[PDB]
Amino acid sequence: YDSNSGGEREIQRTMLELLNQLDGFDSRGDVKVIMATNRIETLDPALIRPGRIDRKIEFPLPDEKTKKRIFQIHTSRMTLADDVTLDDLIMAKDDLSGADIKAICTEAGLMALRERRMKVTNEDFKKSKENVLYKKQEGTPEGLYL
Amino acid sequence: SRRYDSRTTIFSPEGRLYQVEYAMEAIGHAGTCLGILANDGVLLAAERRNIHKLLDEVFFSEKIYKLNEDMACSVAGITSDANVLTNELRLIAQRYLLQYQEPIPCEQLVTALCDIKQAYTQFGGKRPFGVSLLYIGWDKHYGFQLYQSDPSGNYGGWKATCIGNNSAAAVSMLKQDYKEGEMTLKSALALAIKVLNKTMDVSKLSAEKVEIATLTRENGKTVIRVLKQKEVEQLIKKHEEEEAKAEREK
Amino acid sequence: SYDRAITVFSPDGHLFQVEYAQEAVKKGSTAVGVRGRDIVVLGVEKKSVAKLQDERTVRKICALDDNVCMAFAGLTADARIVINRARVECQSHRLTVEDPVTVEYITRYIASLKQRYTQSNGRRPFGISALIVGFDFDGTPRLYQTDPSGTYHAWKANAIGRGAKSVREFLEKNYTDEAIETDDLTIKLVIKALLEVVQSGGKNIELAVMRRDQSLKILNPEEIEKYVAEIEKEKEENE
Amino acid sequence: EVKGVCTEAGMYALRERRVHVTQEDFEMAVAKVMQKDSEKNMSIKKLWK
Amino acid sequence: TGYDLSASTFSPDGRVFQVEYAMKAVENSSTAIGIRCKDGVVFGVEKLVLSKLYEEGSNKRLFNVDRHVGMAVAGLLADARSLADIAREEASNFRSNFGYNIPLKHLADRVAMYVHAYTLYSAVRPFGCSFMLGSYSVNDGAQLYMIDPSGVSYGYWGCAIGKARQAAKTEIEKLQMKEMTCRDIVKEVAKIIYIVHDEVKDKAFELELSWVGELTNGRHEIVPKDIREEAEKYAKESLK
Amino acid sequence: ERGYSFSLTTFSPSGKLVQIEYALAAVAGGAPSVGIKAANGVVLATEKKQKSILYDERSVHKVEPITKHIGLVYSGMGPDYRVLVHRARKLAQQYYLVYQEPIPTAQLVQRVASVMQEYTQSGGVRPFGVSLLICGWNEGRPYLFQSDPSGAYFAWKATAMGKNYVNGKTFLEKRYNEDLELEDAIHTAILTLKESFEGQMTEDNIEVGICNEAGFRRLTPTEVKDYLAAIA
Amino acid sequence: SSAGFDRHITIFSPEGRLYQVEYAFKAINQGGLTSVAVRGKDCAVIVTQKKVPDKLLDSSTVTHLFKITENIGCVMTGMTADSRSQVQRARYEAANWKYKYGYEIPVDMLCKRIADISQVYTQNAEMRPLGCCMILIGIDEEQGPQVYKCDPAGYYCGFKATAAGVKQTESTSFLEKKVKKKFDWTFEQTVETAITCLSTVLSIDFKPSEIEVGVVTVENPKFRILTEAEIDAHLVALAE
Amino acid sequence: MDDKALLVEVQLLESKTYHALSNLPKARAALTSARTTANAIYCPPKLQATLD
Repeated sequence: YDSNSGGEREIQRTMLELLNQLDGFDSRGDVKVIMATNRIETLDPALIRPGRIDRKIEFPLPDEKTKKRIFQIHTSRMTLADDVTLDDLIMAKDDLSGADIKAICTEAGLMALRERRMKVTNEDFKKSKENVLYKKQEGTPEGLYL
Repeated sequence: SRRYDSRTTIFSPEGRLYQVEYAMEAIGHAGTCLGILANDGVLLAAERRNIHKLLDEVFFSEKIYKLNEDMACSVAGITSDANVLTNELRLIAQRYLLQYQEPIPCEQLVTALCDIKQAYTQFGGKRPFGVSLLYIGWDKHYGFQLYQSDPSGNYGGWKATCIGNNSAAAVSMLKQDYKEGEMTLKSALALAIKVLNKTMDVSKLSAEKVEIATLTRENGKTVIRVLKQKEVEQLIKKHEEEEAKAEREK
Repeated sequence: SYDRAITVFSPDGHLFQVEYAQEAVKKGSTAVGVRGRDIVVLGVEKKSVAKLQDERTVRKICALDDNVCMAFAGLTADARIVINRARVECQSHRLTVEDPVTVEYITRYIASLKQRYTQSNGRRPFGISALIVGFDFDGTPRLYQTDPSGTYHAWKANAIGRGAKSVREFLEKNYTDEAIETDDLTIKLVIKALLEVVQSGGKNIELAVMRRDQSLKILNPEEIEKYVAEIEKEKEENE
Repeated sequence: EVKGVCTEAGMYALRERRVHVTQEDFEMAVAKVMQKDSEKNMSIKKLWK
Repeated sequence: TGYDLSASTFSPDGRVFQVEYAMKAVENSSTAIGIRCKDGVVFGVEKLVLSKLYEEGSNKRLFNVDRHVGMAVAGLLADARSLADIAREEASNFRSNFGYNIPLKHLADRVAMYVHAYTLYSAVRPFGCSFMLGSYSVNDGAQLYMIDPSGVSYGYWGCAIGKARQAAKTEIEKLQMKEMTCRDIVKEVAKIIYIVHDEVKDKAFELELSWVGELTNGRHEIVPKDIREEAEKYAKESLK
Repeated sequence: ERGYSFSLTTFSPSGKLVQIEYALAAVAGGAPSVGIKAANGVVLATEKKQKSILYDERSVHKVEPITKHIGLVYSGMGPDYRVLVHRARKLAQQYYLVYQEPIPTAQLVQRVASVMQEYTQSGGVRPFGVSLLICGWNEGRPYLFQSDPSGAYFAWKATAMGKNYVNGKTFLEKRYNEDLELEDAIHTAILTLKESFEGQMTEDNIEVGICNEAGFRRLTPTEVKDYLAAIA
Repeated sequence: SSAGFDRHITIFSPEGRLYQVEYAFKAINQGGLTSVAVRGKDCAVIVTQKKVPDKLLDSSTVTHLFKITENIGCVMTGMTADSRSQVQRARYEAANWKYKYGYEIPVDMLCKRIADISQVYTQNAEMRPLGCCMILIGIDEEQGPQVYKCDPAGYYCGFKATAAGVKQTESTSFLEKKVKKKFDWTFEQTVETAITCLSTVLSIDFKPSEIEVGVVTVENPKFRILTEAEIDAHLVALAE
Repeated sequence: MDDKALLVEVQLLESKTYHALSNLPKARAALTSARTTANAIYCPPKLQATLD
């Protein structure tokens, strides 16, 4: 978009010169550029068209396979006691990311420090699983599709 | 002419249903039913949604409908829609007895209804039903059974299911607390009084806001018991006493 | 009395309702099935059992007659109408012709049921996809499939449900006649395929076979653990 | 809304020039504040049981 | 707009535009008049010829419903042939049940109900026709009727259907009605068709006249047209 | 018609039915009415006005009998009321032809509400805009029920409908007790109808029907003129 | 406001109203006519003017005063095509009362049968609600005269003196001032007020050629349409 | 308990007897409570001129 005011033109010229020096075609010396946003439909179309970028990699959804590593990765650098059961936490909840897993492990660490202990018991993980994960659980067609 | 049609038949462009989803996401509001069994007997705890001081209760069976000599149901949804199905489901069980001189088994009563509920979703553009109801009963093949019904026409066998969306915390309690072949008619009843105490927002569980129907197999009679008033009250006094006794360790 | 066309054409030359119906098959539990020369096998995944509830009513493999076996995906209410429609026809075929029903005859009954059901007026098309398995006379084990449009084929290994193309890829690099030689090798192969899709913690797999002589038998959950253990043992020899 | 009931029960006792308050004063006070568009009617909430 | 699609909906001020639309469809059609003298009814239709476009005597709008009943349709011609089948069929069942001839007061009523029935539903549309009913009987005299697409039907002495509606009945009322033989009226009709519609848009036009009354013994038929041809010879005497 | 038969009432995305809630809005803006059940009979009291001095009161009747012991009033709209009256008249006859016995009051309301619900699900039509008050003294105990455009029945001790019904609801909540007589019930029924009335309360502005155990009885304006002396 | 299609078909509004039916109440006023009904102590007068725009139009096929049965007459306002459809229904169901029941239909019971039919047209959404009014008169045994009014919504009630058409709020306001002063009402007292109300509201002071009077009497229960001469006789008699 | 009309009577009778016993504010308040009760009264046919 081109307006008459002087608040938007400082973006467009910087964008236009970027597409110019990306495709300067004088001597680039094989410089690899990786660009990433969340959404794609509200972007600049001439950066999409070939001659510019020919790799459009999508990063789809999850599963209960990739989670168990991230549980183990986030529960590695802590005083993980020998009384904790993470497998019950894995099977029960069925939609969470690693940023959810991180928020579980931190709340588990906080609950252990409220009761003036060093190690963390399973109960701090159970409450952290029930506390933190209740912020977005909304919308499912259960028992309709086998 | 054709521009007034609401098109309840077409799939979503998402590739799923669109109108039946509205009724199933409606059905969790305003109504709380449950039922339990692990041994000889099965119960149905209900919840009086509005108890105003100017009503009569001349019927002594408000939500529970004794649809047969061996079965009953607990409906939660549109009240007017309930009278349509329960008049129909009662007549399904009776033409079976005319044909076979034998009491209707409980599964093929449920599949008889759910095929009626499905067919009014596909063809006609008719409004689907807004009813999810439960089933108790006894037969000669398995015995004491529970069933869940959906507005889609989908059903299932259960042991501690419910209906209302306020009872999502109750099913978590039932996964936390349930036994395998240890129902008495004290154990399951005190457990059901424990559930509606926490899940419903009624303070101290007024005995006129709940309703309990049980079913036992007496000799050959399959007595459907509907308990009236004071046994509920002394049950609550029993439950509050067991709460007051157990909190002494705190 | 309902006169309203529901399924019409599109300007590019496609339909709308059939492509919307096959999404419901895509949002369903996976069920695979292979065959052999003497015995067949089919299983299903994504049980997701509440583990405190009844499960004799959650069965999603049934039989039309003493030869023909079922395995569907999609939604469940529309499957029940198709099954009770098909049990009547294979029983009425036995009334006129004194044979057992051939497995090819009943798949033409289901597919012709579903095609005239997308053709007519006022009628939402079905949302299932069946796997029809049965060994005919002269001992000819075979399996067919359906489609919500009403087409049908003959495969050697099918997969449907949520994530069949991964399973179809896993069966694609599995083109061995030796796996269809030993009976228990074929069954662990299905368990190898189903564990490749679902998380499969030994309680989410329901397989069932048919030895072309007897009605179908659901295997015992000890045998599911017995087959998964020898699958783990044979896979542990990768070194 | 607890404050509003306390103010309305106070205002009812003001116009009577009285330093006392009844149970009925609060009953008309809550009924003043409980003025919503989801009207009671007994039929909005019982048809959906 | 928004309210003018069906015949079932009303306007926000309370009229029906689909009837209003079909009324001006008849208005964009050629002129047809009808007048009764003291012992009969004379029909007159201006009929357009484009260059050749047919024979001499195709698609006449002087239909003949009963043995003593005439038509003077104007508007959409295909729907006019439908009403002629309906009005024919109505008079026959009167003959079958009863067994004297149909009175003209009923045949106006029985047809206009069928016109009115197509102005209610969203299934069907209103007819785009309007027409004249002319009869004669020695017990009842002559009567002349007039149906619109809405269904409002009653009696006239002289009416006119088409583009020249107000312009033609300006000079019909200049004449007399009781002091006229219909044979005098025949040449009086032909001047009015010749007066109106100057040939600026359409060069060629025909003139079909039909005539029921005392002299034709109640039987309705066309005038002897090629015979004696006194209308057009008298009509073109008005050059100044 | 053609064969359309499509229901013009479907579920909201919230999960409620829209037209029935709008039909309840027409009932709430209707003429006020009251009904009281008082341990020996039930009293129906409506509130009938006339926009002019030119109308006639011996013509349109609000309290309408059904069998010989079952009365019926309404609070919603007028022409839709007379439809389901004639429907209920015939509906009580198939009971009496078959069973040779006067229909119980609970048995009508199961049948009338079944007419009214099934009417809303079917296509091409709108729901009714009428709520009812049905009463009767069958088998000793009297009865008082209330229906609605949704098709749901209730069993009141004393309710009110029409305009300002919540004001009449709180009034009966303090006025009604465990038990009264029939005449005391008439005196409090005129009292609660005089809450939201206008200044002229003559024998023509109200219209009252009772149910004895002796039977249904509609009150003539002579007694209502005589009973309104020192009313409320 | 407007939700769904509440401006188009007969469904409800969010305000608890509907709109098609109250459009039909002012679908009468496109007729451009006003009719007055007055009931006396032993009579019942119907008075209605007529507008004759064309000299080429009869003075016989125009008047809205119709005869349902030999003891029941009526008058129609609103549009004309919907009016005569309403009258044939009333003629048809009056005769079925004779064939089924044996005795003559009361004038009160007929208005129930009409208002039930108008209810259904309001009720089912795929058809038009017929905007036209209805006023009946007649003499009942042991009840005297009656005057009723059916409406396109579907309700009726008895009256003492009530007009309809275009001008009511001036016509009913005058009739209230006439009735509440408690005068006598014999025959010519009743006829003169039915003229002077329509005279003062319309403010015409006309010639006896437009209005028609359809009185019924206790001594002569036959529905009777008055002659133009005796209409002139009453008009000069009340004139001082 | 229940009543509305007789309450209008006793408020007027007190606002006289405070004015009889020379009370300006309280009789003014008892009159004002008498007015706002009388506003919802459907019929002051005679009590109106008494209240006025």
